[PDB]
Amino acid sequence: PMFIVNTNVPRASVPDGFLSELTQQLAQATGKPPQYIAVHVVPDQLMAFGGSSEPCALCSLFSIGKIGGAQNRSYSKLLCGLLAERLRISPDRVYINYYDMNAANVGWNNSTFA
Amino acid sequence: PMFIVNTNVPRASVPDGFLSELTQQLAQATGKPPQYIAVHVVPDQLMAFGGSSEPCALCSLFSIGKIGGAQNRSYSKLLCGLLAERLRISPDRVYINYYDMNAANVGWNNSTFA
Amino acid sequence: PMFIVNTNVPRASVPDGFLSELTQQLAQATGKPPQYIAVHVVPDQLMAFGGSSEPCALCSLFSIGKIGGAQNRSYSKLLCGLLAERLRISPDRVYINYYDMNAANVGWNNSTFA
Repeated sequence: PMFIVNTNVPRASVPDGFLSELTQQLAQATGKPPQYIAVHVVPDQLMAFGGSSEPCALCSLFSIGKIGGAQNRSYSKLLCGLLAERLRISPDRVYINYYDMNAANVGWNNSTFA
Repeated sequence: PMFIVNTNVPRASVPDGFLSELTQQLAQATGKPPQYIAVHVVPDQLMAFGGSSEPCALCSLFSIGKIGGAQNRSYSKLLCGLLAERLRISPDRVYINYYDMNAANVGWNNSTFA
Repeated sequence: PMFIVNTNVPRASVPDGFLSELTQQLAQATGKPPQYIAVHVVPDQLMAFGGSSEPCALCSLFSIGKIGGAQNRSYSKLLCGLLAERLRISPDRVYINYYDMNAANVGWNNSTFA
């Protein structure tokens, strides 16, 4: 799985340990081993949410399966919880685009996951 | 909706009020309230278009519906127009990826839009 | 085609000529004219792969067609090879999301490719 968070929160406001916490919690949420979880945080971004510049986040979660209505609600509760607790972003200023990737459409290690 | 613009144009060349203009024009174009429009501008990027490092942009527009053949032509005229007028990027050096997101695949406020 | 590479490798470790090499190699691999190939490299990123902050890359390849099982395996060998040779990133620390874009969902030059 691959999780990306783009935010206007400054780099100094991203706590130590955050990439590991994301890795750990996404391994548990997705059921996939942490060795397969990739995380990316992009602070200090020029962005607006609903016409204003209070803390916000625009995010992506890609997974080969483990994507669906109930699962995505669960992911959103987890991820908005983490962004609120750790980056002080209001859950109503977070968007997460979920993608169910076909194994043949994910490259890794000179091949794909097909 | 979520609009992202990645460009090699420098930060100083992004006019004050550009995010607000994108928010307002996208609210009008998509018919969605401005409260639900998110915009993200990423200047100073290491990118090339056709092998050239002249000004260019690589963009994304995500919407839950309001995506289709004719609507995307209209969005492209609008957004290439704004990038030309405000960032001096030639329309033929802009790509915009359009995505028609399923409501169940968009997280927000600890849940999804489903 | 549009190729994006996000990496924790520092900017100084991205060799001169890299965007041109990516453009040229992707033109040959995809069969598309180099005029239509866009490339974007984002170094210095805060990211982890498998919980580790050793060199890694999270990438995207978009194309209108020329995406599929065998083609994507071939792209992955090419792109992992270039990232290993030029950025010293292990192929097993690269993820590439492949996207087969509908021509109607790609804006360019004030319209779409439909």
